[PDB]
Amino acid sequence: RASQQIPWGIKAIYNNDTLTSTTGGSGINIAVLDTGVNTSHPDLVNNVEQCKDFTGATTPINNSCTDRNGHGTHVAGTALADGGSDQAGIYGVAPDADLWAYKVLLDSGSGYSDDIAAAIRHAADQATATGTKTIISMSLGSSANNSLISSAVNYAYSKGVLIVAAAGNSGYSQGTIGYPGALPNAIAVAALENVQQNGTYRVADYSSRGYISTAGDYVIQEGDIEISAPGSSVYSTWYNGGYNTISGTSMATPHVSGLAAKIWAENPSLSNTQLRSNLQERAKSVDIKGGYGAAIGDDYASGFGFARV
Ligand SMILES: [Ca+2]
Ligand SMILES: [Ca+2]
Ligand SMILES: [Ca+2]
Ligand SMILES: [Ca+2]
Ligand SMILES: [Ca+2]
Repeated sequence: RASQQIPWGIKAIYNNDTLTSTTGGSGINIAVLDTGVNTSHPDLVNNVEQCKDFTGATTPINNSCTDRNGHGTHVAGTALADGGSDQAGIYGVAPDADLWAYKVLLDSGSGYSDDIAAAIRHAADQATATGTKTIISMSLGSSANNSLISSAVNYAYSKGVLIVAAAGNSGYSQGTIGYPGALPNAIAVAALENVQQNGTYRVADYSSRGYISTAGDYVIQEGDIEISAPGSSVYSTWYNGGYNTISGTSMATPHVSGLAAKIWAENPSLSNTQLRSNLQERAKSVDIKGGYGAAIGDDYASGFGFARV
């Protein structure tokens, strides 16, 4: 059923060209706030733990999270597909992690800020209620900084949740990074393509860029890119079964949230801040130098670098 069980981006983040399966993430929840997720996909069904809808007339709506788009299923599979109970499917970064599929985007792929904020807060409340470590993964954003979403991100971060979000796809000009990625309390993820330039992976032209003034210090302020990951031509799970290939910072984001789950499960006593620091240090150690604006060190195209296993 799968054309590649181990897509290029999984090999890249594992730094293993002959990787045959992934591992890790046990006990960590990845809340994928997206268009929903195909709950019966062979390669996701073993990890589905929550399924809630934030787009309806009351909220949350439990036991409802249907993907009619594909985007949410695709993102989920990059983070945590497990190969299926027959080992014949695709593997994501953290195949032992739990999936919380929170539908915050309509089937069109666009969502309302109040719904997104509600889901961010709900994920935090569920982390607190269950006593379990949770990563919010948001393959979405806007050029504008909505205060409902910002305040929700702060609330979640205060509860110990890690927030990972797409940089956006409005690049490559300076200052195109969107929100919630551009928030100080969110990890903004840039997209790499499977091309080398200047001896490293290359940032995709579409990936939104941060700002010159605050890049370079390896400390995240508002507007800074943080971590790069594979985003172009990413094969993953799809909403009506099977698989598909799509591109974007949306695809890069779950590589990072999956990596974060893998690291957190290896090191489960870490706070969210400590986990963030570990991820930042991983990225720093793999400097990205390819693509417009990319430079030696921390830069506004690729942030700190490419965090790998
Ligand atoms: Ca769990
Ligand atoms: Ca609504
Ligand atoms: Ca940020
Ligand atoms: Ca900075
Ligand atoms: Ca760099």
